[PDB]
Amino acid sequence: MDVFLMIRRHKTTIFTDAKESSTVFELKRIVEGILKRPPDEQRLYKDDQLLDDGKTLGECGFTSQTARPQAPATVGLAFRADDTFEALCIEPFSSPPEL
Amino acid sequence: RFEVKKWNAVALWAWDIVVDNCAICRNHIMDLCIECQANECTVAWGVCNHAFHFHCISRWLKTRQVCPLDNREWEFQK
Amino acid sequence: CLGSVNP
Amino acid sequence: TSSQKALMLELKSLQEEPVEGFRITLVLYNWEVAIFGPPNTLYEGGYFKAHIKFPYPYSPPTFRFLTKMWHPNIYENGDVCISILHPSERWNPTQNVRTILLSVISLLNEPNTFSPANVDASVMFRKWRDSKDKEYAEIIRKQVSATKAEAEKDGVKVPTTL
Amino acid sequence: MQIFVKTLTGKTITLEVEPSDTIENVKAKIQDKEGIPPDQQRLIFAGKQLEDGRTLSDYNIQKESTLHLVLRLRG
Amino acid sequence: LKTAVFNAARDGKLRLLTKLLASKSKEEVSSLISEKTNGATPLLMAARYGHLDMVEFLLEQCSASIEVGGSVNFDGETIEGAPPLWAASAAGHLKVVQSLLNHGASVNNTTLTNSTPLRAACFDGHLEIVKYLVEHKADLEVSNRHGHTCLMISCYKGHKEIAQYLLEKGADVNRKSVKGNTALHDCAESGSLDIMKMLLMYCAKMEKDGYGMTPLLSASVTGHTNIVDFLTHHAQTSINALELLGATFVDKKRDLLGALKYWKKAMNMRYSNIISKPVPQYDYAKEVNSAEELEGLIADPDEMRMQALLIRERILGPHPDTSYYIRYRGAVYADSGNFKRCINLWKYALDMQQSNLDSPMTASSLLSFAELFSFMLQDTTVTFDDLMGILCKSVLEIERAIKQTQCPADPLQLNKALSIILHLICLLEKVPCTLEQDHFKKQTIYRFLKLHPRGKNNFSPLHLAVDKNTTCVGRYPVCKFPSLQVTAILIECGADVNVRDSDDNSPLHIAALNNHPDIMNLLIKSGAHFDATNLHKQTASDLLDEKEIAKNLIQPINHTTLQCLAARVIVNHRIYYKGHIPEKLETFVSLHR
Amino acid sequence: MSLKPRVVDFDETWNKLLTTIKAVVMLEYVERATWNDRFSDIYALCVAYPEPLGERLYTETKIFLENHVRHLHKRVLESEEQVLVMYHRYWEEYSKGADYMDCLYRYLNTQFIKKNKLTEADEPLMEIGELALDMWRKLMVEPLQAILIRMLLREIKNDRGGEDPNQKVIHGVINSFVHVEQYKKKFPLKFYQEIFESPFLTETGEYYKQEASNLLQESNCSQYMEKVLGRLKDEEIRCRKYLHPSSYTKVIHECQQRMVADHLQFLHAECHNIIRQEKKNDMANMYVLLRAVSTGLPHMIQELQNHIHDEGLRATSNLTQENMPTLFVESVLEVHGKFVQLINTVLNGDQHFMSALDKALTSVVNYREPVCKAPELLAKYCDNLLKKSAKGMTENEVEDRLTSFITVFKYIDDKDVFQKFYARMLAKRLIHGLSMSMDSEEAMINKLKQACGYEFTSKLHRMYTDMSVSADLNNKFNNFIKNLGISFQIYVLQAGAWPLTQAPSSTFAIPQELEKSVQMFELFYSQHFSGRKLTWLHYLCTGEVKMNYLGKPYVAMVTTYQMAVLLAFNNSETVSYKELQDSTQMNEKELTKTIKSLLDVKMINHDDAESSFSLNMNFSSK
Amino acid sequence: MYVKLISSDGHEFIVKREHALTSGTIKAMLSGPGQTNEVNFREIPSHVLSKVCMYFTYKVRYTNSTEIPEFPIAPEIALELLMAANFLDC
Ligand SMILES: [Zn+2]
Ligand SMILES: [Zn+2]
Ligand SMILES: [Zn+2]
Repeated sequence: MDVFLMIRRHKTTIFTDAKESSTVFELKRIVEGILKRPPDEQRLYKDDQLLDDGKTLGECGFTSQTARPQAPATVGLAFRADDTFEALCIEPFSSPPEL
Repeated sequence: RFEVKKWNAVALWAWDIVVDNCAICRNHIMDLCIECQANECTVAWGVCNHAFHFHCISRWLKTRQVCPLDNREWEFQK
Repeated sequence: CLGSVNP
Repeated sequence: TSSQKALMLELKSLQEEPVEGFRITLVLYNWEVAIFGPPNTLYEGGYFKAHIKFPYPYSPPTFRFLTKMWHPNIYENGDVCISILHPSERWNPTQNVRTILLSVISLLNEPNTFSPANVDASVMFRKWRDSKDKEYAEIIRKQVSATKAEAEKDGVKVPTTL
Repeated sequence: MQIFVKTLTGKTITLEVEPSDTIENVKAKIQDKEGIPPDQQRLIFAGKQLEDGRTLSDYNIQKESTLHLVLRLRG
Repeated sequence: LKTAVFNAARDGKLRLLTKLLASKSKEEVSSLISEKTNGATPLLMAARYGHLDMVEFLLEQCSASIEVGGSVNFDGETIEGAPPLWAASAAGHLKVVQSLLNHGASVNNTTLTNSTPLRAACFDGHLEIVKYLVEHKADLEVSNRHGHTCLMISCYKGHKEIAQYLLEKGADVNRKSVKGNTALHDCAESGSLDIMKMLLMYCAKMEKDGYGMTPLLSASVTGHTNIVDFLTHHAQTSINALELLGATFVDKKRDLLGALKYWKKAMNMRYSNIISKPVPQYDYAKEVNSAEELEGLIADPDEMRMQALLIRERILGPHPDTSYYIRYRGAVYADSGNFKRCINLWKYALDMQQSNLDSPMTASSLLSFAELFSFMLQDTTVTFDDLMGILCKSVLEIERAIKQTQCPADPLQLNKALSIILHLICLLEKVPCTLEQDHFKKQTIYRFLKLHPRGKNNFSPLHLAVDKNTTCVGRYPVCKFPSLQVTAILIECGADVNVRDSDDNSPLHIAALNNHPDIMNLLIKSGAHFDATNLHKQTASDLLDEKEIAKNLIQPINHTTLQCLAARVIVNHRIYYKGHIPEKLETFVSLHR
Repeated sequence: MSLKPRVVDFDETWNKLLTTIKAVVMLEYVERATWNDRFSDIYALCVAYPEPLGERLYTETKIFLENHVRHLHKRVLESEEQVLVMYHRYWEEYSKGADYMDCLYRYLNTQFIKKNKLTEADEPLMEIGELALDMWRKLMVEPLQAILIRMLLREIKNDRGGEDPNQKVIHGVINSFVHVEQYKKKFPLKFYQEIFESPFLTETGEYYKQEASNLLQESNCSQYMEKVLGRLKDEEIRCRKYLHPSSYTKVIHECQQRMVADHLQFLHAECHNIIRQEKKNDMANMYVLLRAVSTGLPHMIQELQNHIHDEGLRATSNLTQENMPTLFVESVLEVHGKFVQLINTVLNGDQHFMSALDKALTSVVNYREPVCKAPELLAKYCDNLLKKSAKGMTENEVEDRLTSFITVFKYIDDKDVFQKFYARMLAKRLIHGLSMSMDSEEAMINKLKQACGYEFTSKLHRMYTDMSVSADLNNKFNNFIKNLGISFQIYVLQAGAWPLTQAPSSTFAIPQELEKSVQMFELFYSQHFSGRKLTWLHYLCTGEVKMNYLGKPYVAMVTTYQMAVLLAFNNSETVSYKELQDSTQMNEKELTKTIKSLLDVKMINHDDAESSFSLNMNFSSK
Repeated sequence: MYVKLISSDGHEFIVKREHALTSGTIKAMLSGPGQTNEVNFREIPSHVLSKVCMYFTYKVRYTNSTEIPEFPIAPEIALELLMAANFLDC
């Protein structure tokens, strides 16, 4: 029942694994491990909805059928500049030339 | 004059009656089978004057029926 | 009574 | 090996009380049984040798000669063809050894021509029975000379009367 | 006179017969004294088959002699 | 409908058909008469079975099925293209022939083998039909496709009256068939000394056929002493002719005294002055040349047997007879428990046969070898040298057959030979021998596989090894196929693993069709594409059954790469990869469809 | 910018490849980035659209490796007697470089190189690491062979004592011979085997021949053994310090063969002498190195057998007191135990020497002064063990002694003689009620059955079951009879089980009430079971007579003969010999014996043929 | 315990080391005088690397095993995928 995720920030992309009962504070520990930032300065997103740091991947969604290994789901992130907030940003991948 | 109170004696016995044996397993009739000797079973009889074994006659009954000397029939009763 | 041949 | 005791008892009984043409020098599993030349018929002037590798009431033995023979009911390698050696009345589980030897010594007296094994010997013996071939007589005389030489070398020759 | 015959069961028996009875009669006596039909009988004496249609005198069988009884056989 | 009008014509019920022919008109009464009922026609069956009353009525309705060739049965065999007159003749139905002719049937219409009504009546010997056909302009000298004349077949079947009548009516006594056979030979082969004497009354000349045989020799081969005795005093024949039958006796009748009767009348006149005999270049027979040494012959049978073999081989010259008799004596000795000498007599026979038939029966000798080996080894111990020799002589025939380029080899004898070779390899697999000849046998297998042979359905030697139908090994306990050990040597020797048959299949496909996990694992380890696409766009994995071998047997995700995943999209959408990829991957795409 | 097939210059690519390719072989610092960038150049060169070029890359790399190996050859040859030190460093560097280069050329390896000919035939193209190792082999095959082998053999000749040569250098130099790994077809070790294993084995053989001669020049067999064992252990420990783990067996085999086989005559005399004496620490030391030297045991085993046989004969008949069979068993047990303990303690098993002990024992057991006495004493011992009561015999020890006696029984050759004696003892014990416990008899019969065979011991089991059946049939007849003034206890015996089947020849008459008792018993037994004739024996039936006519009443436990005599005397006080003879029918010898036994205590008196005896009231006893 | 990959456009992708060692070329590029370590590529577009990384977490999860889904490949990147698979030997 383990879900598969794929996090992005600008051009950066991280591939990870998690269990369907895992808390947000657990995923934002692997995120801290991959790139060294404290877990208190991240605002993990989904679409345009901020994720509360109390869910267990149940209320936010991320079922075991919408996040299959060959079709991972999308989750964003946004760090801080020590003064104010920074909006989410993702630039797309290079498109096929003409198909 | 003299008298007696108790008398003890011994005696030997043998089927000095049938005066025969088993022609299949080649032993005396009042003797154990070789398969039985490899370690209580009885002895069978035939409608003929021939008296056969029990385990020998069963083992050959798994293949045929009649007397091994007389290819006629089998009774097994007495 | 093998010879599995024929003329 | 359960029947070895009974086989040995029968061997001892027959050794103590032979009947006719039954000499055993057993060393059964390797019975070096010897067959004698009963008189008042063909050959009879020599004593043969034979072997058996009997593997008893269900599995027939394998009677094999040593000196070659020339008559219809024998295989030239070493074997004889006898109906009671193959499972109406054929190979009853009883009648183990004495009947077999009696049948063999009877069969080496008038071979069956309806179903032969050595066809050349069958034709030659049929011609002799029709009668004068002398080929069967010649080969018989030669082989009895050889067997008499062997018996003089080892053992004692079989007399005409007992 | 009398002759001796050895049956297949190892036991030995004797028959009171004269040199005039036929071989068929001999086989019949062996049957009644033992219990084996004549069709499955073969008499051998001095290593020779005893034909049914004959008599003991044809084979020069003296008294006190011995006869071996075996089963039948073919080619 | 018409299938009922004809089965009453065959069975002859005349009252039934008259009422089925009153319930229909005269225009469609002809359509049912021209039936295809089990290959024949109502009028044909009406003649084969002699139903005169119904054949006459059948013809009053429509005389147009009268020369139709259909199927007939005689002696169990079936004859194609036989017209009704021919069939009425072969059966003896004299009055059916007379009626058929009075309605204007051709006395000359034959079967497909070109057998005339005249020849048909000569076979079973219907003299009165023969006379009638001759009187109605039959041609005495039309023969079947082999050139066998009426007179010939009449002599072969021993019909003296008919043969006389045919000669009386002017038949040519000296016809030769295509194989060079003459009526004088048919007398010899049937022992018809009578008819031979009659043919000589017409100055019949005594000739060799294609096989080089005179009637005198032909009578010796087939064993007819009356001819051979008659011809040893005929001035038209030149000791030599009365010594092959002596060995023929030992071959056929096995009467040793009959043979000793001769070789003495064939040696007293040989010396009654001296003549020598050709020397050789088998047990070292060294046939007897001295009469004094030719006195002890019934003393031993083996000397007589080998001398007879030698004289037959010498005089007859290498022909099915001599090889047949050599293999005959070999088989007899093998039956009589002389396995050492019984095998040696067969290799010489095979060598002799490897000259005149560069054959339907060379494979027969090979399979007889295989049967003997299977009997011997299934328990004297089998020696490695003889088995190697038989394997090399087996490969030689295939190499000779394929090497010539003058006609394709029909794919069934090649299949039989390949099955024999595979069985031989399986037998070789479990005989212990040292390492000085393991390299030799492996080199032989390498040179055999490098020939690139083909079989039934354009099959490869690996295909047969991974096929269950190849298990035809004989009538003896076991050489079961497919087996791991037999194919192990095949891949270990250098056999191609990605060869394609007519159906565009691969070894892996045939292995998967029979659900054998070990064979498939071995092939994949050796190297073969798991995604090969056959003619009807199928893969190897999709050809699986049940669940036990479907699951946990072979996992497909292990033997599949992204390279082989991206090829499927290209071949399903036709993206024209012609010049946009490196040249190496073009074949990869072309095979990974 | 794209992985599409392209056309590119060649000299510009090689001028950049040759710079990185040089640092990899020689193990210099290459930047991480350049290592990744260089991977694309090989792929680009391998898929150029017009005239793809991989053959040129292969040939140029071959040239480079050849030049490098030749330069290293020259530099290491100009070494001035320091070949070993330089060769090792260069070999380490080259091996690491070749592995890394094989890593770098992966695409050319997988795409082009795997287009060689075949396995074998049953200039050639090879991979990159294989080619580099081949070039090093061409460096080290024709030159630097004699010098390297000579220096290595000089080191393993300074073997004996001396200083401590650098283990790392020598081990690496020897290991270099086995680093041809891609060559795996029935012979991955041929090069090492020939080139090194021949001279090393020859040198070791010569050296240890000389050492063995020198050692034997000034030592005896008690001292030669320890030194041999020391020098055959030092070689073992120092063979795993320099060589490859496939030459230990051969080196030890050669050393052992040379020494022991060449000097095998010296040790045979010593082993002949010391087996007689104790020499507790000598058999093990000699055996440990005589076991493996071809065939030398057949002498030691034979002399051990001879010593055991002589020691046994020194006790089995030394005293011959002819009063106690138990001494025989005690002595055999002591000898067997001592020898088995010694062999298991010193020789470490050696089933062959157990067989030798067995062969000596089966000959001492049948010791004889020109039949064997062993069966009689064994049977007497078994009987005397199972007696009624004596001293303090206990039933928890007789089983233990029987479990030891079976060992002595195993060695008896005359198996059939023992059966008769034991059967007689068992019959006399059972048909007289002198046994101790029936459970013990079952134990003895079970041990004999499990040691000998089922068919060999059927008769005694039949007798035991017959005793049980008689015990039951007594009660059965007691119940069935009442449906006789003499108390009854009968025994029903078999026919072939009981070896007392003497054919009767005396028709003795039967007492009066015995007739009615016999009739009743016969009819009742026939009713209970039919198909058996019950014979009567007159020589074991013993009754008793209770007399009260004299002053002291007496009880005479007496067999049937004297009861018949007393019954004949019942009618008249005086009975003559004629009526004594005609009252029964038997051989006169038995009647005379009975009369003489009666007169021995003189319960009757005489006043022959017609002698008239009479009752004697003048005899009294207890 | 992860490796970093860079495409030809400027995207940084991160996968696990055991996942990345499925392809022989990456194993060779890491085994040598090269061993967060960046394996830089200069001939691979973003939309092909983003798919090969996803395929990496497909042969490490469904190995030695049910209802295995079929890998989806868009028809518009098939040629690039075939070219890149040969280079990466995945
Ligand atoms: Zn029985
Ligand atoms: Zn039983
Ligand atoms: Zn009966």
